[PDB]
Amino acid sequence: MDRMGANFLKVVNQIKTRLGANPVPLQLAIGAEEHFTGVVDLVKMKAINWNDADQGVTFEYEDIPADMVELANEWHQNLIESAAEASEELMEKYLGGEELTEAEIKGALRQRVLNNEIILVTCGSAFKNKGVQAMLDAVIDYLPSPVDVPAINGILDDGKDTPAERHASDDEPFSALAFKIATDPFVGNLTFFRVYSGVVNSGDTVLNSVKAARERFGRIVQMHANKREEIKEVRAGDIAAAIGLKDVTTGDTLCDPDAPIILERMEFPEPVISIAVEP
Amino acid sequence: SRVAKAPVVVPAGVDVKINGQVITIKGKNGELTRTLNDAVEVKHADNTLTFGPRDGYADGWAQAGTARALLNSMVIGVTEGFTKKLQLVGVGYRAAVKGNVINLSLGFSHPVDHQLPAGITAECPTQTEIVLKGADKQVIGQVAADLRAYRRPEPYKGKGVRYADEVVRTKEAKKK
Amino acid sequence: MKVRASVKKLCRNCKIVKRDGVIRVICSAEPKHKQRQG
Amino acid sequence: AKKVQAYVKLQVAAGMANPSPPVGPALGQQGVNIMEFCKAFNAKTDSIEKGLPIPVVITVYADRSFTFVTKTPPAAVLLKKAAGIKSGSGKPNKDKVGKISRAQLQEIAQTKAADMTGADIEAMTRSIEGTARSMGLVVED
RNA sequence: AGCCAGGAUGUUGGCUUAGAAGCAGCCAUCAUUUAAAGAAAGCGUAAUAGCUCACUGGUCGAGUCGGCCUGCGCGGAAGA
Repeated sequence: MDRMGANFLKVVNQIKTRLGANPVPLQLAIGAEEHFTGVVDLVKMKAINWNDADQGVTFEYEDIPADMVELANEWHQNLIESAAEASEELMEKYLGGEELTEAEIKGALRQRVLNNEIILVTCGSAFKNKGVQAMLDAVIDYLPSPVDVPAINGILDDGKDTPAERHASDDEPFSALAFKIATDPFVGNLTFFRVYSGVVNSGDTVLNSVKAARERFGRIVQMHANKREEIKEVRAGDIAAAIGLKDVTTGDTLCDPDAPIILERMEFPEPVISIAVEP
Repeated sequence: SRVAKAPVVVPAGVDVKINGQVITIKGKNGELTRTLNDAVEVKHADNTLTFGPRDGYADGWAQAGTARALLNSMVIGVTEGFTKKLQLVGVGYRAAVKGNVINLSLGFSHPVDHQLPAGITAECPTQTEIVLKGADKQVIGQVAADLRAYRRPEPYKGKGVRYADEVVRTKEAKKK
Repeated sequence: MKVRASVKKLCRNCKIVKRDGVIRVICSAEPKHKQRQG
Repeated sequence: AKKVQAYVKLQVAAGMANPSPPVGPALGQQGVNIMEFCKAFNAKTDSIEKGLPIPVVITVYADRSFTFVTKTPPAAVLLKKAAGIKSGSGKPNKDKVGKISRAQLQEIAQTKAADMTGADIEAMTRSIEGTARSMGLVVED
């Protein structure tokens, strides 16, 4: 969004033509892409000043500037439409004229992310440090939490189909999944696994209950995506390295016995292009 | 000939100044004069202009055959005008008119703003469409073709500056 | 403009006009069919 | 009827619902819902035993409209429907196999006489004799 | 020679039909109407939709066109 030909209103209104979705954007644009200084958040109706030097400094919020006093007018009225047709209860105060505050509208739109009919769009620059400090506050209010979602849903081991919503807190049997299982010349196999709920201690007979194998839980290590930091006590929701698995496949469980059990491998791919390596 | 069977009818609203070889046409919005060659015999006879090739210059059927086509365009150019629209197809390329100056967003490290001479009232409805208006048929092309020569039609994408009625022939990569 | 001693009217719509004295042959869509000498 | 916009007569055996895209660009000319030309003709296609190419023409109109003319199958494929094989023209004047007299040719011309104003009876008779000689077929009465 | 201008329409033109559907190529090489149309020239192209040649069917309303022979001319023609 600091480039030529970068029209914000075109692309979000191009999704309604090609992708066929319903995007209603929120953070609009101020500046002719080279003297660009403001990103127009429309709920609080505030433009944000960014850095000039000293690569990250300011977050200065001001009002809507005078050069865009009418485009903020005709686009805020479509924002406050987006709760009257999200929940049925905001239908009668769009027309009655109860005030549509910043805090009231998000309580409907957050429930519009569990069905995913609208996506929330934001223009800005990553590299020019214009928008990155803005983009974080929507994540806690428009992206869902592991305790706000439907949690771990184990079904059974065999038989009928009883899908069971388990708890997202620490008060459940342990559960995780195995993915991004990288390698290393130190210990051999590594993982980038994420635990959904429950707490594990250090040292466990973690099995892989889909393929009938016994494994033991070694010294777990966390990263800054690069550096070895030994995570001993893994809390519910961290992402770490389930180390020392003897055999492990794509997406099987990491679970103590006498507990719920998953058995799920969906969309196993097909590597297509085949070249023959020779020594 | 066909040109000898082609006389031109001047209408009311455009005045001729026949000082023999030098004709200065007093028109609607300008003064479209051409100082022709001496291979012509000019006469605004009654209303419809009649011409003639001079003796010795018997190749003046060509040299006044230019002239018969010439002055017809001049009396209709000073009054009505030429719409000469150009189509800017360039990634991040814009066009905007101010006074008599055109910007050229042309993918360079520096802007190109060239001033355009008299006989031009330029306009720009958008960043990709640009009007040019003028009275001479020569000047309505000469200022247009200079822009097009700065970025010729690229026959691998369709990139470039191109006329409204001009249709390029874009090819395909075919190797990689 | 390719040069060769022979200007042969090759493409189906090939104009020929004598610009400056040296003949160069004018196609429409084919740039490959344009010679200049002879 | 109409003029330089569009006029092509192309349809093949109507047992195939899909528009068969050596025909498809004749349906890919002026913006049709291809389901409409599938739903127009099938009300009368259940009065036939399929297997022969039946022809229709396309003709167009301003906004999104179109039209089409139904006729009977031509006698050229009716020559090679009775003869068993659909393609006999390997050598025209060197093959002498297969006879049908004029009586078959006129009764497949009454269905032309009850459908179309050209392709008349007596004039086509030499060309239904002319499509016989190119295929290498004989005729006697 | 240009602007209107139908490209009158039997047909899918086979083969071998996977498309070789007038437009890859070998044998036929008729024409229902002949005041305008060939079982056919390229481009669009796997095939075709798009655009023409075909007759210019209606307008301009006069000359015009392709080759044979010679008088001379241009290119071909770059050196220390």
